[PDB]
Amino acid sequence: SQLITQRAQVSLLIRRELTERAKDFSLILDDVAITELSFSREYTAAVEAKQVAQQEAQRAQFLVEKAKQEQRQKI
Amino acid sequence: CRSRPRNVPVITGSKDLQNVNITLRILFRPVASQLPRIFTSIGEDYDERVLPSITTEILKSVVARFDA
Repeated sequence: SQLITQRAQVSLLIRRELTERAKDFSLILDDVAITELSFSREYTAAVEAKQVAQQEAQRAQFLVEKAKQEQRQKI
Repeated sequence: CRSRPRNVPVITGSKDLQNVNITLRILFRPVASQLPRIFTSIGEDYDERVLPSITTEILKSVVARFDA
């Protein structure tokens, strides 16, 4: 998770480490990119399922409120 | 020495770990006087090599501190 978020300094450290490991091959370097960081499926599905429960039980609260209108209409 | 654009997508992680897809648009150009050195150190195709590193790293950096 922090490999995602703190990727700024993760990339900085990886840059330093590869610069120190790669200076031995008679080549000169200027810049290096770390672009992507992905995970298989479950993180996004779980996030969206949590939002599913959030808005779905908001819908349940509105079913509940129509049940209130029911109390009275049916009174 | 004319100008040239670039774009960089990033699957960054917002503070709450929401993996947010965010793309950044970045322009550039090479300085006239120091075109010699920019060519010694990289070559003819200098920009393609350098453009996206800083951008992706910094989209991650910024969005990590900021919520979805």
